[PDB]
Amino acid sequence: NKITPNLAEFAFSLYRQLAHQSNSTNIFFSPVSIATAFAMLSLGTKADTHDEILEGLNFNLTEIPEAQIHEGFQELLRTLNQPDSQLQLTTGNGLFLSEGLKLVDKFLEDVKKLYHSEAFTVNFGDTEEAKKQINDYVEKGTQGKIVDLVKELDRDTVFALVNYIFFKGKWERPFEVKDTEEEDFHVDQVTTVKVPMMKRLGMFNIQHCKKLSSWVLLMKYLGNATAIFFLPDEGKLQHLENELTHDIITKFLENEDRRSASLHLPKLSITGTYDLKSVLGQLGITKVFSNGADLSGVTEEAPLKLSKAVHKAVLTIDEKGTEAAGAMFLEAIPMSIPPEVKFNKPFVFLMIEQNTKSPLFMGKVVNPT
Repeated sequence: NKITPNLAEFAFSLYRQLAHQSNSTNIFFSPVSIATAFAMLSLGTKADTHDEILEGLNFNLTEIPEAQIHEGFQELLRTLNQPDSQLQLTTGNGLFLSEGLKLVDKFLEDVKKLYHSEAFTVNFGDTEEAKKQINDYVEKGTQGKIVDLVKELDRDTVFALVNYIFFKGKWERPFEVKDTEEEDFHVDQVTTVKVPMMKRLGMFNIQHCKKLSSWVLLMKYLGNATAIFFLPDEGKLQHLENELTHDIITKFLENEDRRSASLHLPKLSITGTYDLKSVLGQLGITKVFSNGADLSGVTEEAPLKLSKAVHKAVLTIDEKGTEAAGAMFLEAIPMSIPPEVKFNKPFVFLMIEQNTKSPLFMGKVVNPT
């Protein structure tokens, strides 16, 4: 995809942002879900307010036509929402606008038609009930997985954006539960803690990278995704975080080589929850959240600003998803001593849609608890 390099660059910006804020908590977010929400939003905006958003998503508006961007996001939305896709991604972007406002039809159309997004009317005069309508939405669309997403609305809120994403993948090549057991996870280098730790010996797209100073593992999910894990050498977390590029990731996905390895990989559920007004602000998207906002593509006559924008991402990794799949491969593993590669200290990861090379998720597990 044309916009893929822009999203990769955006993923990286947002990550480095969040990694600098705090090195102690697990990062998890969807670049592609945040980027798409805000691209959609840009359709309601004009002038500087508009230009800030697409620049803040890493587009050079002096180099790439706006249509090419919007074409880019839609071809993406059509790869992750298709019928016979077995990703079991569940994602949503809900727009909550004050009832009382005169909304502008073409926004609501395009949003709904083009960006498969949902827009709703709410009485922001009742602030608790507004949170509760918002949360009920997320809750139903995630069939109970994300509860109480919004905790606080500002006094004068007349517009809220909520963007959610939940992923539980099935591995093309699965782990045996029977082999899952408690094991150490090094949080410090004198400090350890027990987690459940999947294990398999078999043939993996795994290799050590000199320049990144990290082991690099690629595992494919049923449907159209591939997960990449980075295990930094001792002392090289920050170096790895510094040195990651779209070019290096593309390198790795092209390679299909496989070698024998005993793989130890943690079974986890992780979330990250982010105030996007705060986070995207530090990336240069401020006007849309401010009284200066130009949202006249959304409502023509009243002032409008986005008072609230929240992203939640949830990931479950385990041995494997469904109960069956009518299928069984046989790998050929050499009878030689395999490298034992344990994801038993902090590591970085990305999930990539295979068709587009776009960065579905990116994250860092510091502590599986």
